[PDB]
Amino acid sequence: NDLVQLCNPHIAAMKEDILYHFSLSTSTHDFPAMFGDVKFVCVGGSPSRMKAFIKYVAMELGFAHPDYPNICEGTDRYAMFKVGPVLSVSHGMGVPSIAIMLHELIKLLYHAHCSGVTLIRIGTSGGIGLEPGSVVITRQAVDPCFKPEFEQIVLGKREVRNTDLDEQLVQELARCSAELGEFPTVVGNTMCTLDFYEGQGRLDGALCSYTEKDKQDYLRAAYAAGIRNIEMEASVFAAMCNACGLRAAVVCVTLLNRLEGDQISSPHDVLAEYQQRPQRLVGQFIKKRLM
Amino acid sequence: NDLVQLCNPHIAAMKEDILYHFSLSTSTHDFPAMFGDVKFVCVGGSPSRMKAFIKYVAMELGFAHPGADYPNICEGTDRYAMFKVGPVLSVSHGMGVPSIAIMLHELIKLLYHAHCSGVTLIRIGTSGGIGLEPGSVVITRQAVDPCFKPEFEQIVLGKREVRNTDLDEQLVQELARCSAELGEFPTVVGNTMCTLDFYEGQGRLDGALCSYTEKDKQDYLRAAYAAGIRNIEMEASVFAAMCNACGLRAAVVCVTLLNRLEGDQISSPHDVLAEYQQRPQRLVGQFIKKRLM
Repeated sequence: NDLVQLCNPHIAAMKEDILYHFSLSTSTHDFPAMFGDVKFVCVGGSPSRMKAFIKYVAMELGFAHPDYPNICEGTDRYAMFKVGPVLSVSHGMGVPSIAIMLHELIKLLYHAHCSGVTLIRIGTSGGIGLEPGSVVITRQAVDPCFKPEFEQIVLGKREVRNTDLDEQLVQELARCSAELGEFPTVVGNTMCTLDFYEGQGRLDGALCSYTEKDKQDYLRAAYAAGIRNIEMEASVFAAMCNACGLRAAVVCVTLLNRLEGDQISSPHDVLAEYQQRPQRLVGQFIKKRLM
Repeated sequence: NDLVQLCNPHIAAMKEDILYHFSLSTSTHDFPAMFGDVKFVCVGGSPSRMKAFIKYVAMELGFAHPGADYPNICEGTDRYAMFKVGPVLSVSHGMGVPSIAIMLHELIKLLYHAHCSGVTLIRIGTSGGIGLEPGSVVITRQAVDPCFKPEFEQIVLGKREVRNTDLDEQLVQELARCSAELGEFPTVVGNTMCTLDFYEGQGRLDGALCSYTEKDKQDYLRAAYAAGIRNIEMEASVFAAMCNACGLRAAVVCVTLLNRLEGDQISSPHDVLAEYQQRPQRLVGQFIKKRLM
């Protein structure tokens, strides 16, 4: 139940902190009033996924009523929705987009004096050695060399941050999923890549110097190292939350088993079912925490 | 007038090639018919920047008719929008290396399937300037990493690979000559620093995490300037790397919105910024206009 803190002393010295991509500012908005009661922050790539998540949990939590306005301006690159102690924010695609969102979200939570906060990324992913539809709760977000580190250059120098997710939080999410009994859920590592076509070893980019055999040997090697899925935003998320001492999780459903090739052969109705599994799990986590 | 080629033997061997993010397919769309005559490919961050571009060039090339519209040709994720008038194709790539890399893979395949030849690729955008008056345009000689090296590093199969990020030298000179012809705004050729990350990657002081000071930042930016860098943005490196890999002639033309050094405040009024926004578009349109003369 600790207050959210920053790793940037400059913020406290600023007369006004503008959150450029949310169209929010400390001089135009009252952060404690707007967000002080936030305890749960769920993030994911698309505005439509995150609006559906907020409607879903509104219903599940008994806040629903027979609406959910974007807190950001329609013109902003991120969307944001709130019901009760739950905040939902989209982060767009790729490491650079999520990082910007996270910088501004973390400052928001700080300005609002939030406490005892939990952050969880939900989304889809390519599985390795699991049946399609399996949910992975990420233990470590790992780089394409299987290391639990995320690197960035600050002023021309490399800085490396650990990408472990919160350990007690992964166990709790595992117990939550057991309680549901609706779909397979495993604890595994998640490989996060900067590039989709060559970075995930696909064979259908404009540039490919390797073969299906090469790709397999790499995927099998990843599996042997504890990796069960692949996506493109987990590493920064884990690294930044770790830096700021925030309790964070990643919960992604697999859409295919890449060991069987890159074809997504599940029928539309099945996929629509798979897509909502991260959201069901997170809603049960939130439900249980509130009870 | 060479045919656009791929560096992936798998594509030709496919019965069907789906561009997943554009939501376009060789089996559902007639690529040659749609794009076969494209000679100029301009790319940039947002659909709005790229729609304004296609409108501008349609008018300059004489294609414009009141009041028809240039509809979006992409059918997939809204990050990527696509407009086409005559030999000019305009495509948005979204923000950051991962988003633009995806676009470039699918766009290069598109040009291949359409059997385009003699193509020129040019990225337009805004950027942070170093040592230049706001509103200056920088034609990028080399895209350069945060250590000032003309390299783009990518991980393949767990293996680090490095690719050169020089842009086409005769192209930068032609663009420089085109800008002198306009006589509208200051244009310099220099290097462009591409950063993966915004808040820490560009050494800003206003993120959630910052270990350095304004003195540290300014010393870094002065070093960048000494190394030939005049602007900073977030996509130039992969663009140059991927074009070089497929042997495509490419350029990057960005306007600066501020002189960084002076700090990170953007002091230009709204009116002035709106004008700065159009500068890359104007230079590129004049370039295409002259090429087609």
